Amino acid sequence: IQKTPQIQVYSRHPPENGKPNILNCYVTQFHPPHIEIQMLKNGKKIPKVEMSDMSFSKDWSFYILAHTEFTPTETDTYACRVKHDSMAEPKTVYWDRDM
Amino acid sequence: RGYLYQGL
Amino acid sequence: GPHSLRYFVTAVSRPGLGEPRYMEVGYVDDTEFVRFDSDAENPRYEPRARWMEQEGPEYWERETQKAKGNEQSFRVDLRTLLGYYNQSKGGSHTIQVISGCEVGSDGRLLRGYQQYAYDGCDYIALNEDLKTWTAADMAALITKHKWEQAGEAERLRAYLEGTCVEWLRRYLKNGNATLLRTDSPKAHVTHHSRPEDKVTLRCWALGFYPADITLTWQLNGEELIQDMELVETRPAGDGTFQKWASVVVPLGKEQYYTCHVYHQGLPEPLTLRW
Repeated sequence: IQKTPQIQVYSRHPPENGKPNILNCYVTQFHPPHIEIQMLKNGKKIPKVEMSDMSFSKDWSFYILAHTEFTPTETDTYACRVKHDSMAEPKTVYWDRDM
Repeated sequence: RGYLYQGL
Repeated sequence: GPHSLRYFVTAVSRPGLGEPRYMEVGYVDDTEFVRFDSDAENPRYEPRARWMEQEGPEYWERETQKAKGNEQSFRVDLRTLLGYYNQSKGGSHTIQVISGCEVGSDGRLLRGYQQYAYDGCDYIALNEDLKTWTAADMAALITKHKWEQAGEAERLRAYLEGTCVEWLRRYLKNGNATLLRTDSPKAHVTHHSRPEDKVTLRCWALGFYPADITLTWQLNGEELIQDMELVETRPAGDGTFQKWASVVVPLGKEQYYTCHVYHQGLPEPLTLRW
């Protein structure tokens, strides 16, 4: 069986330029477990990235969280790029601060 | 405290 | 209320790239508190919650030794299943296990469990009676008879009502300041225009704990759960959770819709409208 991941990008609190926050990329409902998650800032890979909250649903699909601290800016852009065997081509999800 | 699993 | 101690273990082989990756993640409700990863620079059991600093060095030594035994055990497991299923030694396969127990607010055992999965499908599981097993296929049937002859159910049962429940109480005691707290959700609604004189209303609920929460959009006093769009409650990276539910309504009639939020941290349910 193969399940494509659901990539969700969001922040701890509502975005406020200059105000410390936390950016999250929750990859869920995927299978097999092998996956590659990269948090990007202005197209550049973020080094300070903590992986946590790993688990699976009753469906047995996998769930994992990638998060990093960050202070939003008006010109700064953030995205999460995932690589999974069910995609063939990396999927880069962008952070939409106005969602 | 985790469990010490048995072989399948 | 009730509390639980859960362990998510995963073993996945990677032929041609060395030994299989072995992982263990424990939760004392919705908060990760311990973990083991064979891919770490120096594989060892480590705390994932601050209150776990209350456990002595011996704790980490014992849990690490056990985790390592488990790893070898699961490495063999993957080989064994290749034979049960007559599969090739060149493909990657996965074994998943979830075991734990739940207790009421008084601390008494409410339920115990342990279920295995192979390649994403049910394999074998302990029945609620905590005395017998249920195999999903003939492969899992081989394991059933193996465990039956080894009195594995007795061993498991002793752990579930024994070690599992008792250590769960202790974890809730040591991390009570963290595990027994309640963070009330903070909500707000966003408005997005749609191509068709339609408007999208999204209700956001943030900074709450525990994770259990209910978000339902109303109209004329009737829940629109049928036309509601949501995302599963998710971790916000700091120990809290967030969620959102949206509804598409006719532009100009966004005032007739209301979002209701229920949560332990809300003495009275929240009611929002654009």
